[PDB]
Amino acid sequence: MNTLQLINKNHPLKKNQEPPHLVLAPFSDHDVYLQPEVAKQWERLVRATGLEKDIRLVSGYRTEKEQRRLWEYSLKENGLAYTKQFVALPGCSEHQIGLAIDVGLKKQEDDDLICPHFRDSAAADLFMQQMMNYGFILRYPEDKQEITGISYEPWHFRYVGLPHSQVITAQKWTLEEYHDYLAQTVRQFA
Amino acid sequence: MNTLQLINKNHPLKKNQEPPHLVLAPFSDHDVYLQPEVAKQWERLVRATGLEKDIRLVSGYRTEKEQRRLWEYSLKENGLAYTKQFVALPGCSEHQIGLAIDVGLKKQEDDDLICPHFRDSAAADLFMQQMMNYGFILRYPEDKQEITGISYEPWHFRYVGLPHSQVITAQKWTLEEYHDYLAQTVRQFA
Ligand SMILES: [Cl-]
Ligand SMILES: [Cl-]
Ligand SMILES: [Cl-]
Ligand SMILES: [Cl-]
Ligand SMILES: [Cl-]
Ligand SMILES: [Cl-]
Ligand SMILES: [Cu+2]
Ligand SMILES: [Cu+2]
Ligand SMILES: [Mg+2]
Repeated sequence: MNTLQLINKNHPLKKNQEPPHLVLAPFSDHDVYLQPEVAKQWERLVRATGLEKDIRLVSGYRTEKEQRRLWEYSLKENGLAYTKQFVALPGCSEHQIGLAIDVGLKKQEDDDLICPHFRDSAAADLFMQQMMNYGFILRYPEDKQEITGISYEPWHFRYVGLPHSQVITAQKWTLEEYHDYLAQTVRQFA
Repeated sequence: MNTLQLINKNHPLKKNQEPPHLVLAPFSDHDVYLQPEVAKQWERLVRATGLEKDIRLVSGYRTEKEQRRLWEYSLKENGLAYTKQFVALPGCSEHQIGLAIDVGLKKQEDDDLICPHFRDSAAADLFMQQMMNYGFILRYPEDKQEITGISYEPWHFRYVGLPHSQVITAQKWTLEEYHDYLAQTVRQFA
């Protein structure tokens, strides 16, 4: 239930953690599933930006087995080096808690894993202006690979909710940096 | 492993039946999973027809929960009448065995996600002329609603493999009629 939960290579998904409730998300060519609050905020964000005809939900919730099959597919498709840069290991993906979304342009053949498209597009620029106001952050920003362990991905967004998304974005932080900031702040009251 | 398995209202998926092996399917924005054999033939089909740019893979394998979320979304958004005609009940969908695909055109706006636009195109016409040569049948043909329990779905295709797909298509049969045909045929040898 913790919308701030940190999931990466060093902090894998809890095996004792209960699977989140999921609903079918709107504005998607495929059947994408997300947590209710995330799906609702995603819909509000699209309608508020007027991007119903320009952006689409490419990916959402993925099970550990689906994340594994994705990783294996990328391995044969793009190699080990590229896969490790853009695809998280099974159990270390925030897609597995239904808080992560992959966004792509409405017109497109290839997803940004193949031939990057979303970056610096008209739809992206307007999306980047309001996304933090609806609980979303850019999960893997540019020049942050050292901290996140993942290369720059302008199409991957993470729901953390308000006002966390506004705070993180304004400081140009990552979720890792946000947790370190929170950890340090708590120790001041100790 | 039984590509001819009949799944409908009258013949629900056994709850103790193990899920099929699954791989990520191409031409699906890295989001749709299918039976390995199905994904292979799906790839060979779209490659031979040269529709890589024209058509997309909307949906494939869906768990019972995912089928439920799909049903509940449709009911809330489109109403009961619409949902009955085009959405199979949870536990009675052939998407749950990874042999069913929902195909849509990359070439059109909007969603109509439950009934993807796949009819008025020349790409659709070409698809309908070669699909049976790669193991696929049109699962819910026109004027077959009384037999299938599902309205006309030009977007939904079922993998049965060769030569079953050719036999069924040539006779313009449904999977239900095919099973009745096999049943009557076997009893001639009794
Ligand atoms: Cl699964
Ligand atoms: Cl390699
Ligand atoms: Cl860390
Ligand atoms: Cl598997
Ligand atoms: Cl009909
Ligand atoms: Cl029957
Ligand atoms: Cu992602
Ligand atoms: Cu279907
Ligand atoms: Mg799934």
